[PDB]
Amino acid sequence: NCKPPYSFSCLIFMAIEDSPTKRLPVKDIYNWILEHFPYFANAPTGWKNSVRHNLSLNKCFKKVDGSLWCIDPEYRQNLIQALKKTP
Amino acid sequence: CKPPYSFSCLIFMAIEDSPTKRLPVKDIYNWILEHFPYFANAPTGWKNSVRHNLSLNKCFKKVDKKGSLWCIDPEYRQNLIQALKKTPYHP
DNA sequence: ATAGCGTCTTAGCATG
DNA sequence: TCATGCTAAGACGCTA
Ligand SMILES: [Mg+2]
Ligand SMILES: [Mg+2]
Repeated sequence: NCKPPYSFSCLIFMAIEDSPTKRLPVKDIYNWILEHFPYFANAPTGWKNSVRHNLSLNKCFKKVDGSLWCIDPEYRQNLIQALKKTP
Repeated sequence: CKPPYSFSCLIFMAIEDSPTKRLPVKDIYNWILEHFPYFANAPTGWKNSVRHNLSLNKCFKKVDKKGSLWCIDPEYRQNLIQALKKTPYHP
């Protein structure tokens, strides 16, 4: 139960990159976060809301053509480096 | 890249250009978009930096009338003027 | 979606 | 040389 130094942008990024189809709906993004980080079981209930806000307004996440989310090809490398610059 | 005006200068020029010297945050977006077309297709984070500058800077006071109106604190105004006449351009 | 305030990094300058 | 502090600035994120 560590504290993840990554933002919710990097947690969503790693969950989608670990999927077989490189895409996930908002449900499995929750389940991937709880598994690899049991920290969010003791966190306040609003943690699921903050990842939807990031999923919706971040330039790095788009929907494919309960829909499915994926990584945007333009700002993809912005996320790989955002995970190398995390404190 | 970014226009040569700082976010504090962009907010100051938008409020002073209004008849009541008071604006909500949505109207500040509309003034900057029409006077600077770069932000129409810019990354969406620029609106976040606008609201961040309003809450952080002491020279921007919150006033009441759904958000709230924003104005320029009078006792911090001519300090902001001299800072903007000393460095009028900041890319 | 919006509005308020936040975290993080960077930079020049500055003091120990 | 170094560390530490100050100040403004902004890209980007969180919460209600
Ligand atoms: Mg999005
Ligand atoms: Mg203020």
